Amino acid sequence: DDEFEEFPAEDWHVWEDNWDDDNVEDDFSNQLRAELEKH
Amino acid sequence: LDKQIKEIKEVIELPVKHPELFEALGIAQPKGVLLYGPPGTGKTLLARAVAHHTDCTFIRVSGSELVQKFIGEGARMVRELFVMAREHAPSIIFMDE
Amino acid sequence: DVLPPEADSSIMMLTSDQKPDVMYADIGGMDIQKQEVREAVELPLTHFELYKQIGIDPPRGVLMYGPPG
Amino acid sequence: EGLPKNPDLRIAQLRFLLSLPEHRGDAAVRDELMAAVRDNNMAPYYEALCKSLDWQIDVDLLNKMKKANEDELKRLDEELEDAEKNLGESEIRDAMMAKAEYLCRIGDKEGALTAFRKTYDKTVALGHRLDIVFYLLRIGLFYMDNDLITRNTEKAKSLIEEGGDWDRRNRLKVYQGLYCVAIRDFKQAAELFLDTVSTFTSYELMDYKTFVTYTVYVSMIALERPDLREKVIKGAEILEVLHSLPAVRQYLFSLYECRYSVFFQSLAVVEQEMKKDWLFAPHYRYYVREMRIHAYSQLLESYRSLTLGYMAEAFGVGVEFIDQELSRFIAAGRLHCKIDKVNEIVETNRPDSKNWQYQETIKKGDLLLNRVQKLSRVINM
Amino acid sequence: LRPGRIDRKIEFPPPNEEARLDILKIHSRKMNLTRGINLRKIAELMPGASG
Ligand SMILES: Nc1ncnc2c1ncn2[C@@H]1O[C@H](COP(=O)(O)OP(=O)(O)O)[C@@H](O)[C@H]1O
Repeated sequence: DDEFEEFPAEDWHVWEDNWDDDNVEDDFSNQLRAELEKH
Repeated sequence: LDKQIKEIKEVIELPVKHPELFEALGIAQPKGVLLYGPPGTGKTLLARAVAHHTDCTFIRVSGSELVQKFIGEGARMVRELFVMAREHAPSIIFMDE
Repeated sequence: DVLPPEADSSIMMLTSDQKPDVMYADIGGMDIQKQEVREAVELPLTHFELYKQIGIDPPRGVLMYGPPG
Repeated sequence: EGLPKNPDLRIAQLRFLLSLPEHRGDAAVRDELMAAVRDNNMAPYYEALCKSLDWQIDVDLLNKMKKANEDELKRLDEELEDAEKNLGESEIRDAMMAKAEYLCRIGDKEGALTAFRKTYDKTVALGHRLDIVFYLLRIGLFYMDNDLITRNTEKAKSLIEEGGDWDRRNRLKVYQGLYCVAIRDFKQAAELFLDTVSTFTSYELMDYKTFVTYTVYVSMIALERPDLREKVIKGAEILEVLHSLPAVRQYLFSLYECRYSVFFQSLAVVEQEMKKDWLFAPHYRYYVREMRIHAYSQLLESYRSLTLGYMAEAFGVGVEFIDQELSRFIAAGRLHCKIDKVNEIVETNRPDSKNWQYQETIKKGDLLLNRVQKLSRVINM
Repeated sequence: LRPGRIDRKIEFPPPNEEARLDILKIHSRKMNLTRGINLRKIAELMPGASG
């Protein structure tokens, strides 16, 4: 029905959607390599 | 048995689906097929398969008196199956020895 | 009304008393026939899951034909 | 032997590789993909791929492939019309199925789908219907069309139910396990893979080595210790293929028998190859996180307390790193312990499964209640 | 047998080795076959047999 033009608009996975894959972190390979190197 | 599938296909499929190739050739449509072979070599199998694919009604005749009331109650003649065959035409009447 | 599906003239055997006294030990021999009857009637009644899992279709009817006695 | 590799999934693998940022420019991958393209005359797919990846269209090669495809389509339409006029229903079906097959072999998704729908309409054989359904399922795997995958999976299950083809049932098990891995359903992926491990024949999708690799991975991340012992650690076929495989066997057995820090080098290498793989790529982070959590839980289960120093020594990692990782997982709630930091020591606890079941019930009921409420608003107004 | 009635007479001889292999494949499609079964070997072992 209404286009809701009152407000402007800005130009523009079937599995469980969890907020844990979002973490910013180097690959576990890189992390483990760094830990072993400093070990 | 692929060559046999091909032959049965010709003689059963083509007359009922394309009854114009035979008319153009000038030959009467084939109406009789006989399958040589030892027991359990695929005769009934191929007859049923060709009937199923051609959509013909496959009527198995065996002479059993258990189905004589279905054919016709007063069945003193075996040609009384032809009323059923005509009603459900196109039909393929299969006998096995 | 619709009656429970137990109305019938042929009643089951009262296994308490009507069960026969014969045994596979009392039979003796005919191990081929015994095994065939087993695989046809007895195994599929407790292993139909195994039948379906290995791809067999259990039969109903065995006809036990043969001479008299 | 397996069903034909008409929608070759290796092509999808190579496209995914070239989509990755560390391989967007891989000479070998590009050359092999172009070899496949020029060998199968993938003209529409080549055009779409050049557009998507920003490549320069080799106009000469594209024109020659397009002429070849047009000639083939014209010839095969002529064959179809000849079958219509002279030959019978079986010949008609064979010709138009060949047209669908070539529309796949040139990577024309929509035309191939329409041709397959027409062929399925005009086909009478249950086995041939299953062949068409498997063609559609492979197209769905190639293009990650989830709706197509689910619809054709239901269709294949229905078709198999009658006829009872166990070969086709196992092939569908393999396909559905691949889909489950793609959508991150590792429990069902492992269940299907373990069912079909001894009867795998679908080489159209992937080799037996890769199949056993995927099976071992999903089994590790899904199965508990007893089931893993009974199925993976003792299955004769799995053990033989793992004897062939030098690395994944070590990974699995290190996890099983508690050789730690070797489990972590194994997890790092498997994570790298998981990231490379198109099927496991948008789940490699999740898989690594879950495997690390599983290892920590396995180490902590059999001890009331365990010093962070001992944890770090077992896992080869530093104390600070293992502390931060363990604290992160505990906050997430996937480990049943707490850590005392003033004097580093990890003390485990045993929360009853009723709490976990209540939390899961609340979560799933909230999802379903939100869906129900959305439906209610959609209908009422 | 009069040459005017049986418009065609087809012959289904006992299956060849290849025909027996095809029949075995078709009829084994419907069971759990452990990976890598030599259906060709089975067909060779059973000569002079019908479908
Ligand atoms: N050529 C064949 N291909 C596949 N199966 C066959 C073939 N020939 C026979 N069979 C199998 O043998 C069984 C009996 O065959 P049947 O149709 O009775 O042959 P016939 O009519 O010659 O006795 C069927 O269940 C069928 O599956």
